[PDB]
Amino acid sequence: ALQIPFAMQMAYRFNGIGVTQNVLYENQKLIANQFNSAIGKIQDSLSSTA
Amino acid sequence: REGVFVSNGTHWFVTQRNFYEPQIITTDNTFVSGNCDVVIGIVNNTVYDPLQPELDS
Amino acid sequence: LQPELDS
Ligand SMILES: *[C@@H]1O[C@H](CO)[C@@H](O)[C@H](O)[C@H]1NC(C)=O
Ligand SMILES: *[C@@H]1O[C@H](CO)[C@@H](O)[C@H](O)[C@H]1NC(C)=O
Repeated sequence: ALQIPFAMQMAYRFNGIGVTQNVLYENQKLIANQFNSAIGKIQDSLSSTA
Repeated sequence: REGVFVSNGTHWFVTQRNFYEPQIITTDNTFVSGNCDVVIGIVNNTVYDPLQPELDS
Repeated sequence: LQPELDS
């Protein structure tokens, strides 16, 4: 296992889908809010819908 | 443009991820996007330009 | 190169 800063890991996930990594760093706060909100919706889905 | 910016503290370099191969940081192995304010954790170092000494010659 | 080629 090689440690890497998590934002840079997401940058290389983005290059893995042809989105140029500057698109991540120019939007990082927005992406973090979307990701945190999306995980939140899973808890409501599982809590409501057994 | 490919790989990672890395430093031994005394210098800055770029390499591909899967094997250490330090190269100087340049207008050829980098691309610009916008002003510095937006990027979290950005740093200051002189990006070299291979054309410059040739315009000086 | 076009704007740089003043040299
Ligand atoms: C990085 O983490 C250190 C503590 O480990 C902290 O002092 C510093 O402000 C952090 N910088 C960024 C850009 O997160
Ligand atoms: C980077 O350089 C600029 C201009 O010299 C300076 O304003 C800025 O404070 C520097 N960055 C840091 C982290 O100090």
